[PDB]
Amino acid sequence: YELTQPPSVSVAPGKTAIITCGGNNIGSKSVQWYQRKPGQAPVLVIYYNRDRPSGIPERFSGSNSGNTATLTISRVEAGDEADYYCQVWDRNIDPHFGTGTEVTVLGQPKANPTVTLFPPSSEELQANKATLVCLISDFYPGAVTVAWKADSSPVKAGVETTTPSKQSNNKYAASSYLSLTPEQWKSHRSYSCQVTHEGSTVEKTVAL
Amino acid sequence: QVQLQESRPGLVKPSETLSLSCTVSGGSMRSYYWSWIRQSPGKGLEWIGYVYYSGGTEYNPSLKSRVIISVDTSKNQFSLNLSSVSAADTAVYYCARGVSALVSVDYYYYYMDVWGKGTTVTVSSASTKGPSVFPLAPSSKSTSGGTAALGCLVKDYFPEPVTVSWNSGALTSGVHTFPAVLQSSGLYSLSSVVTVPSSSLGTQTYICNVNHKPSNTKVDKRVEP
Repeated sequence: YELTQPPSVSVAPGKTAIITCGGNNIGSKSVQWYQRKPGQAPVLVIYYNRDRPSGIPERFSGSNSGNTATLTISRVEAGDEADYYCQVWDRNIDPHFGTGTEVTVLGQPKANPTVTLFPPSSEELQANKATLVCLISDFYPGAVTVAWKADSSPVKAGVETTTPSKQSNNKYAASSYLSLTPEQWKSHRSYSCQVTHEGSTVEKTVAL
Repeated sequence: QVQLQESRPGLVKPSETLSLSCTVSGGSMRSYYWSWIRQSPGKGLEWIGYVYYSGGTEYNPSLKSRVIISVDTSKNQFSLNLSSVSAADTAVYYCARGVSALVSVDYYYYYMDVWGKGTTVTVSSASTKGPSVFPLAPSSKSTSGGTAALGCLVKDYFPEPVTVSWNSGALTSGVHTFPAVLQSSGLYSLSSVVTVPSSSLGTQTYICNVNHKPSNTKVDKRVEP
């Protein structure tokens, strides 16, 4: 037995998000729905097709009939963005999960990144190592590219940059690190971390 | 209220057996179907199996040949052993409480209401390595209009995860812990930063509390201007 779900569902705020779960004769099996936000454990939002555990808002409603069960989210808000998994589990079938539907809410306002740049600590330098740390937070359109410079020249080799990761507020965060020797660090006049977001760039500089 | 706590995260070597436990606190193990579920990106949620209070088990057919679940009611614990692991078994493993609900003499249903927090398991032939923690001192003067950004760099550890708190959990406002970067050495580094009022640098001590459970190491680093 196998349950199918659409990969994603896009909805504007205040409107109604409809998530579907396909399975042969699913209408005669008890469907549960689980919500999972990034970095968090799953939360039961619907059991026995339509029942809500204590504290789940009535905006979340469940239906089940025929070959399709549905999770309806009325008056959607940014806090509802998550991965939603359907499940069947009852007397007549062992637990099966759907593939998961990610809900994204449209029209969120773009946000330019905040950039914080740290030089190597004195502790790290006396351990004969050096790391520049470029922390990027609170950008929304979703992605960034990071470039590094020593004085005015592009530095690659030593650069590692994370994928963007969803924050609490549905904005995104990322990090970029430049590894170098203590001699590289003290030989130049400055280093810069340059973060490009939607054709515009924020540059921070540090010096020894 | 019932709480479930998985055993410590860390690595399992390829071809060895992954062994996890879950401790149930705040409640009894009777009546319930104690379940293991795992998650990894693209993999969604996968049910592994469950053990009823008294010892009976039920397993995912695709894993039944490699999986044993058992229960120790004397310690309010149940366990998972997954043998002959490979990279395909890298995942976050959850314990959960399965509940049965009777509808009629010939129909009942189940749901998983209480979940553990998840434990991150990495299948890897590499070695566990505890972190080196360095302070990220706030600049001598603010460049943000009156706030100071300070942090801790947690360098060169393996495997995931690391957790960071500040002032033993008393400081939560303005804390941002960034997901780790994987360096070309194959080790992870991450940073946690807190933004505080500039004046508090004279009146408040700032200490980041770094926990790397895989290496049984905790570091409390004072961050001074």
